[PDB]
Amino acid sequence: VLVPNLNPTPENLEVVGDGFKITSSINLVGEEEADENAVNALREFLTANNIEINSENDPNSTTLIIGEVDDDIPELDEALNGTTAENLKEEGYALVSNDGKIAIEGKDGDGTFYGVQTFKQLVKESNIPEVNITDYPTVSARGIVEGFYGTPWTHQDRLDQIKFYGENKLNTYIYAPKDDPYHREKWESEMQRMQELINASAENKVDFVFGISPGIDIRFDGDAGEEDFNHLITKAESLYDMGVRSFAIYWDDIQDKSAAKHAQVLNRFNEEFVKAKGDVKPLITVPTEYDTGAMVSNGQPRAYTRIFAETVDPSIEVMWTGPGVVTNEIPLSDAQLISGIYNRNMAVWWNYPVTDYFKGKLALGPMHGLDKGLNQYVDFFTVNPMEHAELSKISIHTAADYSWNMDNYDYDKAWNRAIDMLYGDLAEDMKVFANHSTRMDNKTWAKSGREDAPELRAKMDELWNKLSSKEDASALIEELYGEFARMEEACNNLKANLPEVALEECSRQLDELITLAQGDKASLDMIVAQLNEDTEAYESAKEIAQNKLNTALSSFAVISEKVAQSFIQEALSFDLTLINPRTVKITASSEETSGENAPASFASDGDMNTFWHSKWSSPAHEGPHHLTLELDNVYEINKVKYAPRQDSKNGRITGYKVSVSLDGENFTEVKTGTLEDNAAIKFIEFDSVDAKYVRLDVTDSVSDQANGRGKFATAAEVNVHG
Ligand SMILES: [Ca+2]
Ligand SMILES: [Ca+2]
Ligand SMILES: [Ca+2]
Repeated sequence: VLVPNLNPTPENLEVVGDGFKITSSINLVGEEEADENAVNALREFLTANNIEINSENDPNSTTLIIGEVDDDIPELDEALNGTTAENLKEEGYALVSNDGKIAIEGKDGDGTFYGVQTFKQLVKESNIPEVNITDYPTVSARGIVEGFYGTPWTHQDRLDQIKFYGENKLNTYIYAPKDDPYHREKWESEMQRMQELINASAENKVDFVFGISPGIDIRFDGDAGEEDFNHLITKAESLYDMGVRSFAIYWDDIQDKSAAKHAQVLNRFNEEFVKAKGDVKPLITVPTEYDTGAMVSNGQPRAYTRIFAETVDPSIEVMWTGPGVVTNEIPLSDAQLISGIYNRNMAVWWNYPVTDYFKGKLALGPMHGLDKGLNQYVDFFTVNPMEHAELSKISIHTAADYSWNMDNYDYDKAWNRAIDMLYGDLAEDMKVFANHSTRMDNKTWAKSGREDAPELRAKMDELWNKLSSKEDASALIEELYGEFARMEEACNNLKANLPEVALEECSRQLDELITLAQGDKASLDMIVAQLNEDTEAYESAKEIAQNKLNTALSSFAVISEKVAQSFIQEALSFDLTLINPRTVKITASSEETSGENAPASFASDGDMNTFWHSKWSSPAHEGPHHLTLELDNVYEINKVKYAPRQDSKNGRITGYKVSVSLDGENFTEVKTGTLEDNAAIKFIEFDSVDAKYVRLDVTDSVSDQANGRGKFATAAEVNVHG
């Protein structure tokens, strides 16, 4: 048997044997001395997979040994054979399965728990492979930061997430926001709701962090003043009695922008609580300026960050989002900049998959853009999730592999492992849907994540290239039709089979991708209709394709803007029939550069605003004027579009003489005529004919220059069609 899909990926793993089958009843060794929470997770796993534990010793059955380095078990070390956990760092484990004996050794209590979750992933229908493993995390504090606007998570969503973190090896969870009666507002009747969260966090080796956001109405001056300050600590002390070992004070929105007053609250709280108890974990906080753009300028730091960094105690943890609030990448250079200001290892608030800024689109991509050496300056990782809790698991899954094993991380593969595991048989169909909903961008200040459906985008671009170059795309068109049908097939089967927990969060988004897919089908119909010269079917398909986009742009759900949605819009703006540049080598009789930058290049530029002008500066070239367009390859053409200078009358072509050629030296003729004097774009139409050089000899032009008739020649755009 082979190694199943693991998460996170262990540091060291090697296939020593083939594999063995697990017996229906086994015997466990080392329950009493081992971690209590680590065995509880293992005991129920055996119950769920129909496995029982023997009361007395049995040589016929398989033996599962578990414990710590602290514990002195002669059975465990013998089953290890040259393998130890003492050489590993905190929260590390060492798993070894060989010849009906599975030994697991952790460094401490936390480490042994993560050894149990690897055993659960290796076992597939009671068939565990034979491999030796030595493993340890790259980041110490890995987890989630619940801080999204809108409707908060429910209690059953939270409890489900706690268990999900432990199995995928994550040890942090921050409460807040949002509008709890106690956190911001008024910071027995609601004791249980918070109590159940802490007890479950202890069972899954996760440090429960309590958040506080008093910024909007906190006071610094006065008695009270001290009274508010005294009334800070007691709020936390109640939770310390409930079992909370981590606390935090947030400044994410404050307005009252005084770093000396914010640090005063943090620093004295660091003395009167976390060091005063001896129980407590280090203090966590978020300054008012958290993004590098708002933090530094430009850069050495702004007025706020200078005072804040130089006041706050080095022991305190500080969170920052990156180059931006919702930014694409976090390069190591940015990490060096922020960490240099604070002179400590910073904590990260990664805003993905959080969709509180762009609620329409879902975020189902991996950890994209983060530098692989981020563990150097950062030893505290947290992500901001979506308000949709079930689907937030896919990105969090990728967060586990990044934070734990950073140097070997691969975002594309870790993404595929997230969907394969969380869905099972229904993974491949979900992959197609999630593939289109990864790139977050509100077309302004927020953008992050992996690009949507790139493979499909390259092919879409490949279609417009081969359409605008005479080339036959029958093979590519056939594949596209199938690709858009695969989208509609996957989205429907998902709708017929998803657990509501998931279905209710993405029901509108499944209907959206289908509407786009159908539009993409209707888009190819137009392209086929243009190649077959079936204008009736073209307009009929155009009727459908336009409606799908209109219903898509009206519908609340948003998905695959760049790829699936934009493909419909491109098929509507495609002429073509143009070819179209650009492409190639426009040349002219005379051009202006000295007086104004308007050379012959701007004649076939594509930009409607830019124009070409004949040489009017002294010594001026007063015609006869002519444009000569070089074609990329020979093309059949039956229409020459002329867009005259819009802003000015100077040099409008009111008389032309178009010629064609295949060598560039010997031109012929195709049409001679005049054009009505105005700013309207003229279409010169003649019979289809192959050509590699398109000439436009000007026989008449006008201008507002007294006796400037025929002295000048200006063209905003000149290009051929066929
Ligand atoms: Ca112990
Ligand atoms: Ca939409
Ligand atoms: Ca132009």
